[PDB]
Amino acid sequence: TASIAQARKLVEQLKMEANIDRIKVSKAAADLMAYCEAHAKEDPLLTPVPASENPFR
Amino acid sequence: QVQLQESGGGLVQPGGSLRLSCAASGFTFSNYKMNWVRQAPGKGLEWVSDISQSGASISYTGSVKGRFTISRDNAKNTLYLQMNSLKPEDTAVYYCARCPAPFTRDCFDVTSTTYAYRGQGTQVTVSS
Amino acid sequence: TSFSILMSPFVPSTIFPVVKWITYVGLGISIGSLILCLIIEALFWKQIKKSQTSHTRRICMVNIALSLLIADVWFIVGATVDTTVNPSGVCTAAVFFTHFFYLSLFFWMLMLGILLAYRIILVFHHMAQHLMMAVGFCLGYGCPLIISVITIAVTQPSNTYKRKDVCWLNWSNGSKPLLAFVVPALAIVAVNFVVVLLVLTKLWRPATIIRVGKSLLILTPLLGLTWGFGIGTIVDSQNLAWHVIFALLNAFQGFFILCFGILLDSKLRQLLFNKLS
Amino acid sequence: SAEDKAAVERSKMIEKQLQKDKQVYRRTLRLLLLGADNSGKSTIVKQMRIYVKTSGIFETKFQVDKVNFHMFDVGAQRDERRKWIQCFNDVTAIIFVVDSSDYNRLQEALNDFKSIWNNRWLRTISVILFLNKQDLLAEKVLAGKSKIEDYFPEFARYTTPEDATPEPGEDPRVTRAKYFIRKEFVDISTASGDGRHICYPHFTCSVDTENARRIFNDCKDIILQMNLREYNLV
Amino acid sequence: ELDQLRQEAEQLKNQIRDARKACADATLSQITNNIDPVGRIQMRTRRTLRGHLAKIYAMHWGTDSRLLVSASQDGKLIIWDSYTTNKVHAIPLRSSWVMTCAYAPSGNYVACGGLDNICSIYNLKTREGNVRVSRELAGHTGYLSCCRFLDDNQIVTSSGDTTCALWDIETGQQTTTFTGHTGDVMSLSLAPDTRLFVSGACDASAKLWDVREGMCRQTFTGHESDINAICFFPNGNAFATGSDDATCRLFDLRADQELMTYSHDNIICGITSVSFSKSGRLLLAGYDDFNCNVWDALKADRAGVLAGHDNRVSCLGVTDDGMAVATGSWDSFLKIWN
Repeated sequence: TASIAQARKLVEQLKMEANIDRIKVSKAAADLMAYCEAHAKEDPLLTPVPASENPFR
Repeated sequence: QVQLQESGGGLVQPGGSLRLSCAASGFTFSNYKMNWVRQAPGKGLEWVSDISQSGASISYTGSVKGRFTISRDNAKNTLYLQMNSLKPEDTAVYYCARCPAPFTRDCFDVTSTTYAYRGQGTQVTVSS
Repeated sequence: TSFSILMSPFVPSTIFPVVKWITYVGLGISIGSLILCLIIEALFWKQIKKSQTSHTRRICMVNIALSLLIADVWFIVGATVDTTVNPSGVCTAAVFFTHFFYLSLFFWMLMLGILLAYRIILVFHHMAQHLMMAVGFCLGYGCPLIISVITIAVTQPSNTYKRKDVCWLNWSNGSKPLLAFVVPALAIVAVNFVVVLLVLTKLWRPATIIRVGKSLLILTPLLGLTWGFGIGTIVDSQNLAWHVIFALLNAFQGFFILCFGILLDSKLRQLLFNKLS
Repeated sequence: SAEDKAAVERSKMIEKQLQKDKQVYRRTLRLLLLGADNSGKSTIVKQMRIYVKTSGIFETKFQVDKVNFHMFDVGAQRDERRKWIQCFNDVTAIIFVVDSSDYNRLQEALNDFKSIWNNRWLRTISVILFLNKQDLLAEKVLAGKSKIEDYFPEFARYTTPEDATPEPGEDPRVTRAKYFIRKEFVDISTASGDGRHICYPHFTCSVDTENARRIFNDCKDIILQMNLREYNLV
Repeated sequence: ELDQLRQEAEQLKNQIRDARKACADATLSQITNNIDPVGRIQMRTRRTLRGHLAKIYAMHWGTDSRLLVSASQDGKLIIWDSYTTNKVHAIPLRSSWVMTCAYAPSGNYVACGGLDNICSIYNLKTREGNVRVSRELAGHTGYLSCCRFLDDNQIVTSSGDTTCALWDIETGQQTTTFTGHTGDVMSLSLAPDTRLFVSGACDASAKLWDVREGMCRQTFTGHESDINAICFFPNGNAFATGSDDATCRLFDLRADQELMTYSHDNIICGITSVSFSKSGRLLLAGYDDFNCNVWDALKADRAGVLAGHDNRVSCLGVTDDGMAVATGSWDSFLKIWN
């Protein structure tokens, strides 16, 4: 009776995951862009630093 | 999601013929190598035939030579198997199988441990 | 100014215009080629130090190339200094260095040969890197120094170390210093010849003629089987091409090395053509 | 300074110990053992001696003519093998053990060999091929109850090569059968026709005392070929 | 009845897909079509580190951004200083086949695991001053793929027996088991706040897990073959995945679907490692054609190539202050780029 129990578990999981609050993709895109633009002047691999403060040269 | 679905099957008298079809959804069809497998009552998972990306390389097993044929349609995304001159020792459940990687010439796809890219299967019964 | 006077006790003059021209272009090309070789062996040094075998092989080949280039430039230097005015000064010093570096060349080739046999006969064996480098550098650049200095010391005070018309070793009815080059050279070819036979025993396993031919076509420039033709230049006068085949074959040594030693390789060609592309 | 000297001292000591370890590492030959449940690799392991629960791997060590060998067997793993099989791209050799007295578990062995041969990370690795259970094959062929033609039709059109070397005191039928079985694997091996690795086939039994010597000679040949390829003499 | 249960599952999946489609009103490209490119990004190797005798499988940066750990297929685990290229520690192992490493946030412990199905926790600050094995954790039924600390007393592991586990080091026992995958499990990554984590598992599926309760929360699909690597976006609201179909993709946890894909027509090999930069604008990927690629996460363009290795690239990492990037390959060398 392993198949019956496996199917019951699968159905219970899908019922648990089918009622969850969701939002639009535009909100997520906006949040990602805003975060990227808040921390853009402190990212040394995109905005390099003078050679006198680099610890590797 | 990756989906393989089967069609065709049933009850045939000895000496008959029939045709098994498989439809695929969720990946690029032509980058892959494809196989047929079957399960007999009280045994393990066997291997029957295999075909490559273009269709120019084909290979079979010993006991089906001269009776079974393998085909592949890429525009319509379908795999076919033609069965002629059946025997009672062919009663089984039939699955299609896809290799795990693209652009390659090896397989590791007969395992019982719930191999992922495999269909649900169809039943063929050959009796009088 | 023929290239044959290294091994030649005596030259017939009838063929004098025949030989010289070959030499004076041959050497030329060689110099250029050898330079290229060295550069490459320094550019990819970090990508070739994989296992012990590649390490030792690369050491031997770079040393061969360097020694050949130096000896060739000294041959040019000593081929254009007139002895009709100065009986000493350059025309002795030049002689010395010529000798020394040619000897070094030969001994390095011997190393390569022995190494290859050690890689076929005793397959399960290993030694430290530093011991091998030490023995190689102590018997490759070590014996030439001893032989050269002993020769010059034992002969120069009596003044029988130079010829009369060209800047090179003499021999006439007395002291014969030329043997201090001819004996230690030929009897390295006799070793390397044997080594080649061994390799053909391991490759004649069964289109096989192509494989055996290419195998015999790579070793001949490096292990130096061409110089054997001088055994007839010491024991003949003109015959057929004893004073002209020798020049043509032995002058193109560096060009042959660059044609086969580095360009016909598999991995190094891939790295060079990837860097170029 | 006065706090950087100690760092260099520690680095120097560590490097000394690493050299002593490299010497030992580069003088040991590593082999991988593969088989199935009905084969007898357990017996081969038990016979290669003098010449924690849920443990995932097993190791065995032996010595032939003062050369050390390490050999690895895989224990508690699942059936799928397309991920861990990559941890073995630098061993000297694989040892593939096959039973040859089934007639219906031989196609699966053929498929597994064909899959090992053609993988991308194992194209420079060589195979030593063992075929156990020769007594069972002899008895089954002389008995005559089961026919090979039911699984491999081509056996109906096979003759022993005229240049064969049968062992003395042997029925010709056994020679035919065993030569056919060997030809299958060799055909798969030479089908690609590349020339960068080789198969070495053999016949063995349950109680035989020569397997280690066979492995010794084959590994010797492998290393010679590697050395010759390093010198471009191929 | 089996058929009734399967049909019910199919109906639930259709409802899931319809709800997901109803929540997409725009694409990432269209919104992000009015910004500035990052331009050509060039990097040079500053340090190169030597000492290993075989291939490398993993590395891991420390929390001070100066020390790092590395593990190789010859039974050794080395701890380096990258400001000076020194060696601070070398540890020998019992089983050579090792596949993962981790470095505790306090600098006191290290960990490792592999094909012997055992996790080993090592102490680095003994009174006698010598490294000795402090604990061994056993109970998995397959090899270990990755492990990551939480504190000096709790640790999470993932194995190829389809399950994940949380362990209490002092007692020596499991405390929660996460089950529900179908194939092997290949990678995991911890949230910045250490209350959730994500797992990728070799059947074209990804899952999010809750540590304090032990159940699953969401599943995501979309790849076509095995998923090989994973990591979190810096704010804990997105994550990036790479697989063997030669494609990277980005997933968001609140809209519950996929946003952007990174691919090209000349790429026909897999992906081994992924990682983000400090601001979330540069995505770094490692490939099986001997070099690494640098993508822009909002425009879906290529901005740079790092190409100095000889064999397959296996490990990649970015520091906790953005300064350096370290990579390690199958030819036994590590490299540091800035």
